[PDB]
Amino acid sequence: MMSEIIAVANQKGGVGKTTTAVNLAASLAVHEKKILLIDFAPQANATSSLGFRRDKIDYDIYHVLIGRKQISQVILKTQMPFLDLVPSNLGLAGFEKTFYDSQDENKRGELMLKNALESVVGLYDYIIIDSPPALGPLTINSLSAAHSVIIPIQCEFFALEGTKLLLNTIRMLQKSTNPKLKIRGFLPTMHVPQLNLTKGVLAELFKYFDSEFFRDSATGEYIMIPKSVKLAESPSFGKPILLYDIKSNGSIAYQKLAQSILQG
Amino acid sequence: MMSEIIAVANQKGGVGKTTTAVNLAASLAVHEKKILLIDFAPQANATSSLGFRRDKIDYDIYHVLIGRKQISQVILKTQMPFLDLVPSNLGLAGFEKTFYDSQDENKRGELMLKNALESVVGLYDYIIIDSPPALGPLTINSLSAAHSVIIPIQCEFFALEGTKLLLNTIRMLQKSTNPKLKIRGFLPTMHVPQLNLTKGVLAELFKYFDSEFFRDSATGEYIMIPKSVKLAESPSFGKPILLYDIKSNGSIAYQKLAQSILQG
Amino acid sequence: MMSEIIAVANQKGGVGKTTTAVNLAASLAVHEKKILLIDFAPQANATSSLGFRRDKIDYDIYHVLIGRKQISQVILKTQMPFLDLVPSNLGLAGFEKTFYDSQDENKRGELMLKNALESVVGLYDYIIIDSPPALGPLTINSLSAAHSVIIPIQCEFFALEGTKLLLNTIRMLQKSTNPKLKIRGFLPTMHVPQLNLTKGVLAELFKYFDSEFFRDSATGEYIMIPKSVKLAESPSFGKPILLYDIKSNGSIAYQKLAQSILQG
Amino acid sequence: MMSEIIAVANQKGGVGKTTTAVNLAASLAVHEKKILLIDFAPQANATSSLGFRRDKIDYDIYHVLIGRKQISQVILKTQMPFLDLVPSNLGLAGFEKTFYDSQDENKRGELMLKNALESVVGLYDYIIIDSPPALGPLTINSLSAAHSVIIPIQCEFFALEGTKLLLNTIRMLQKSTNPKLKIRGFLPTMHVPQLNLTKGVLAELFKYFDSEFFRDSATGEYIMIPKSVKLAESPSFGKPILLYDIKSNGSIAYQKLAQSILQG
DNA sequence: TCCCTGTTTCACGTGGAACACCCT
DNA sequence: AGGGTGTTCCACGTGAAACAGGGA
Ligand SMILES: Nc1ncnc2c1ncn2[C@@H]1O[C@H](COP(=O)(O)OP(=O)(O)OP(=O)(O)O)[C@@H](O)[C@H]1O
Ligand SMILES: Nc1ncnc2c1ncn2[C@@H]1O[C@H](COP(=O)(O)OP(=O)(O)OP(=O)(O)O)[C@@H](O)[C@H]1O
Ligand SMILES: Nc1ncnc2c1ncn2[C@@H]1O[C@H](COP(=O)(O)OP(=O)(O)OP(=O)(O)O)[C@@H](O)[C@H]1O
Ligand SMILES: Nc1ncnc2c1ncn2[C@@H]1O[C@H](COP(=O)(O)OP(=O)(O)OP(=O)(O)O)[C@@H](O)[C@H]1O
Ligand SMILES: [Mg+2]
Ligand SMILES: [Mg+2]
Ligand SMILES: [Mg+2]
Ligand SMILES: [Mg+2]
Repeated sequence: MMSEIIAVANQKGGVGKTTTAVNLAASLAVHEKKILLIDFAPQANATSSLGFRRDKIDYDIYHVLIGRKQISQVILKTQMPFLDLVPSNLGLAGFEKTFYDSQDENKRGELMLKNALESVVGLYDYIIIDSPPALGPLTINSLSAAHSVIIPIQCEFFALEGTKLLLNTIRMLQKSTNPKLKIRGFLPTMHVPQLNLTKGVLAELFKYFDSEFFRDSATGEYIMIPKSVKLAESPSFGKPILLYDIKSNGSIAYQKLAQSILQG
Repeated sequence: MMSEIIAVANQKGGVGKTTTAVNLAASLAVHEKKILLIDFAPQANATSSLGFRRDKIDYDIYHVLIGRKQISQVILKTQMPFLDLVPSNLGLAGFEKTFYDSQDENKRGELMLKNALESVVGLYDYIIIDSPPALGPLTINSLSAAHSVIIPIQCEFFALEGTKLLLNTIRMLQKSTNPKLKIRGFLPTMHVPQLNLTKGVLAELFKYFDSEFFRDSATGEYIMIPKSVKLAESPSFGKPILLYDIKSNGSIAYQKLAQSILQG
Repeated sequence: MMSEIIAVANQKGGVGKTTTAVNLAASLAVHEKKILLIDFAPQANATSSLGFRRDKIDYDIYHVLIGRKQISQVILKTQMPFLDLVPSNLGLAGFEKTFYDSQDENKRGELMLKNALESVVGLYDYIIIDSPPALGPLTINSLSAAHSVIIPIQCEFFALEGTKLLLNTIRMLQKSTNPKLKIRGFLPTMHVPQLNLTKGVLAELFKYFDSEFFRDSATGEYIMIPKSVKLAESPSFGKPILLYDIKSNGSIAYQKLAQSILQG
Repeated sequence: MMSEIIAVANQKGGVGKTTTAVNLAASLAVHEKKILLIDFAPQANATSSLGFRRDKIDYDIYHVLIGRKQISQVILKTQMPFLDLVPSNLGLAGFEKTFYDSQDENKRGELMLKNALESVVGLYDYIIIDSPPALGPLTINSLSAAHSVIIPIQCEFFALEGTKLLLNTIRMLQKSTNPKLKIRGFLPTMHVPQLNLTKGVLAELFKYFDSEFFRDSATGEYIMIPKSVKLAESPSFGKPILLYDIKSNGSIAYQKLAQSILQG
């Protein structure tokens, strides 16, 4: 049995990668698939959105990579039966020392997350990883551990040069440490369809990348997460948008996204 | 003559650090004060916002920190006569390794920017530093070099946790590397007043922090940068907002911010 | 022992004359003051609102106006010991002929209600008159027999022309038939404050009339009867709203109205 | 051509008779049929809804019945080309004496409006007559003039007793003065489908009257005018709803009403 | 059987942003 | 095209009313 490993990644800050990672893991779990969410960010917002406050987590993801803990020891069960979580902390910031000290000897350490994952790749249908807003060692680990990658795009000017940067980082990993990697899709998020900027940013991206954007395969239309404040309120209750408000615009787009993952 | 050096910092991604750093440095410079803007981010969104392209620039700030260049060589003149820019590149992400090699040697290297800025500080009234989304080495450098620090707040749930721990980084360095360091002010960003998440997030923030919020000395009112899509448009035109739409509310709010900073 | 006779009048249909007349008379009678309620409408909705079937009572007010009955025989004891009712039939539309044969004859016909009320005026603290939607004879009698007049205002467009029109009827009789007659107050009815029609109608009304709007003497605030569907439900059960839902906002507002009338 | 003459009638005040009569006459005129709106009420709200002022109306509907003018003199043209209006004044209140002065001799005068309509029944497809809130001479005249009768029903407790009375008045006239009179339909107005009262009132009415309610001939569903404050704002601009807001719910139901009339 | 308190559900005002004139 | 205007569209807060347990 094999888990599909998905990275949610962008180096631009505040683009919905944590909201995607939490609400994609949720929307997949309600289809009765076995889901593991890795909060791979030092800010650890994905953990906080599931209602586990940072201070009361005993041992975390940082302890796994060093070899201090097994990954199954740190796995927590969430509110949903088919959702499980590997949390994060401020302690994850110290991974960057551990990475670069390992680089100057064996040049591995991009793979520290893959080898951590190895034990649990057969208990899950899906393992979703939430990355920080940078192209450093945390993100690089996640891209190296992943079968595929979901890219949230806030359609605003810096996405343009930013996306081509992220894909270029993706190309050089395919050709080195992770050939098995694929672009799972591009996910327009915080989407406000009528803005001129949103139109104009989409048009430049569709120009190069259109085949790569998520289709609802049923109706052919694009899957885009609308700007909805209930998506934003939802982590204050420690719940994904499913449990919080299931009929809202955002939850709908997150369910539709789950189906397009499941069709292939 | 000593520059006041103001780092614009928040570790949460996408809260308007770059938009604020670009616009304040512009709004300060129309008063005929000499301003240097430092793009301290590998994403290099500040350099993009002033109409440069990072593929086409010769030497960046990474070449200054490694000592290869003196900082007055990499300085570019912008479209404004009082605004100069130390640009940045993806190559600034290479500073990551170098920090933990300088931590390994001197137990310093947080002061690299501080020692780089020493040649140009009698040359400008204000130096504005745009920090990346982390508590990692670059932001610590931006903070350890600075007299004061602006904290842009997008008024949403992750800010409650996130501001708190940024302050503790500030209190750490206020006891350690940079005891002179001041909090310049709290700057509400992307502000939509009528929203119950925005109200409640600002409510929780006001009981702890109210004295640290930027105010308009004429009216006594809070200075808050409104959500205006024009603020997002101007970097596509390679411009600060005052050269784009000077009458727009975002331009008005950044110039109010500028005036309250110039007062001391 | 002299009754204050309050005509509840507006020529506009459906503005809450009957609801106001029925509910004020109940709210005055729980203060243990004796109230006579006069259904001066052929539609006879007031009689229906107290739970008396139109076809099941012997003689009505029409029979007093034509002299066939002394009014004290036509009086009925309601479910409240302090509320009595002069009921009405469809027969009261038969006053219409009889009026235009009275000024023909004696130049009276204005005063028949005034003279019918002569036997019972020393017998009640308050007498409440519920008038039909016209400036014709029945409203005229109702207005000419009254010490004071309540004007219910549905705050909507026709009220502007409608209220101004009624006042000229009022000041005509103040100049002629009944000079002692005073406006008791304006009573906003079916009130929904948030509506811009309601704000605009009330505003145009306030510049001419504000002094004559009913106020709560304790808080200084206006007395307005809200839209509450409990008020509309109450006559189906044959009750005033204090016998239906005494806790509802519409009940509170009529009791405030009652309190304001009792005090002066 | 013989005009179909339609009375909008009910003796309950403020149930939407004028709003029905103006907006039905309007919704018929956009179908390129020739429409004459007789404002037959003393309060004259139909006229005021079309942006005509009482102070500037020269000779009115009162003058036609007294023989002071022929009807084609007093007819005015509205904003719409296919909508003509016969206006009213405060002077129409003096019709009531003329009726019972003709009753004292020859027992006619119920037919005074019909006889006045003789010259214009061939110049119009539709003549919409708006009656006052009573069963006296003005309503009777127009009920005797009309081919059919539309009953607006505000679904609230007094509709029950009021309707039985208005149907019974129709039976008296079907027997005597106007045998050709049909009930054109029942039109629920100010409709709020959620309320317990509204349900409860309709259920007692459907019990006796169901086939008499207006159906959409297309869908089969009932046609009811919804409570919309745009319907209320609309006369303040001197416009029927279809010029004011043609999109709004109120205008839609009034259009569907016009369609059902147009199929006979 | 009388009560209480959450959730749904629906009309209506609010303000941002696009856009179509319209100025001249 | 530059600078008004107002008009149209869309999210989101607001509060009334029904309803569903949950109260023993
Ligand atoms: N469609 C949406 N509508 C409204 N708010 C959203 C939406 N998606 C995400 N958010 C909110 O926007 C903010 C940024 O989203 P999020 O934090 O998931 O982005 P991020 O890329 O994870 O940020 P970081 O760069 O710190 O990792 C959060 O406050 C979140 O609550
Ligand atoms: N009213 C506003 N104020 C600030 N930024 C805005 C506003 N409206 C839109 N934006 C846009 O919001 C986006 C995020 O802002 P910005 O990139 O300045 O945040 P940041 O803190 O620099 O993010 P990063 O962590 O990626 O550096 C940008 O695309 C900017 O163009
Ligand atoms: N404050 C209120 N809120 C809700 N419904 C009300 C209110 N006041 C009255 N009603 C209802 O509104 C309708 C009109 O009220 P009412 O019959 O008292 O007006 P009116 O002035 O007596 O009209 P008319 O005498 O011309 O028929 C009735 O159905 C009544 O049940
Ligand atoms: N949804 C609606 N449908 C009909 N009328 C409405 C609606 N909303 C508000 N109104 C208003 O209802 C009020 C009474 O309606 P209207 O005046 O047409 O009834 P009416 O029977 O003509 O009254 P009158 O008894 O004075 O003749 C008016 O102020 C009208 O503007
Ligand atoms: Mg995140
Ligand atoms: Mg930035
Ligand atoms: Mg009445
Ligand atoms: Mg009317």
